[PDB]
Amino acid sequence: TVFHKRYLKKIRDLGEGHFGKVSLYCYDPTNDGTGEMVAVKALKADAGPQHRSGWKQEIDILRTLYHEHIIKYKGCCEDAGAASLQLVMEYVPLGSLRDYLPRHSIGLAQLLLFAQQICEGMAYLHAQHYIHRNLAARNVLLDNDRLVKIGDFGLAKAVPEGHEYYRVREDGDSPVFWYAPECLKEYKFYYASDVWSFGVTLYELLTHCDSSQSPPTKFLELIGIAQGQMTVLRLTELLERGERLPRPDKCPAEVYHLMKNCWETEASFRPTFENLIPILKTVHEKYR
Ligand SMILES: O=C(Nc1ccnc(NC(=O)C2CC2)c1)c1c(Cl)cccc1Cl
Repeated sequence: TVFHKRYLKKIRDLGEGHFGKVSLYCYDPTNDGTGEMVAVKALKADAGPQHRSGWKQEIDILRTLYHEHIIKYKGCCEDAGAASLQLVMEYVPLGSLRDYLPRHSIGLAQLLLFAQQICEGMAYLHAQHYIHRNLAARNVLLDNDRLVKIGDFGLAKAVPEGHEYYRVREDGDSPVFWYAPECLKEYKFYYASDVWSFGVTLYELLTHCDSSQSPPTKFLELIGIAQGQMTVLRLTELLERGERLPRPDKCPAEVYHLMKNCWETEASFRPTFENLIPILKTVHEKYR
């Protein structure tokens, strides 16, 4: 599928992804303003060959994914400037849970439904042999009060069939506060590492993405802000000691224990996304 840049009318900027900026455009070939609203992700023109090969990998990944809880790929646009492809995706109207939750008080049952849907989309992703590596409330988009979709595949990687993990690089942009200890210490990302990040995302939802309760805020309160190059080492050490993010206010005790089970230090003790689906369905039913 191909979109022409001459019909793309920029409305506003939506934010910054991993490889570049996301903008909202009206794709209007008739010029009558009745065209579809689309989210367009672009690679910064100044980016090097490392970001360029990774950007092409992200497009390749999103083009192959098709799920009700995964942002819909619409096509690509020939960017004459930057000499690359612009990723055309569906506009998800309510935006990210990070932006939405602080301004709209959502009930516990609805948050658990969002958690269930995240697990459904993540179970499909893992079945396709991919790891997400950036599962956070910031990357979860809300279509309506009852539908959520996973976004930003900028860190997503293919896991070979014979392998259970992918070896990661020492990176400044890594979302360390959403990462399992095996990622921080051994630079290995397992399917089970995405489950750890889900536990963190669930914590975020239960706090209504309150910035004063965010994973960086809480972990840095424990680590301190004057630790030289040792923030990650101190994070690794507290996690190994069994320290964890606290129970969000009004989060049921059993839901917090499910969260802590996503945060097992031993990756094999964590549930898979497939195990989480029937559990979250039952928990959502109890609270609805
Ligand atoms: O792709 C993103 N956001 C989208 C996509 C589609 N539609 C929307 N919709 C809106 O932003 C609505 C609120 C105006 C946002 C996005 C950005 Cl910009 C930064 C980090 C992570 C992610 Cl996933």
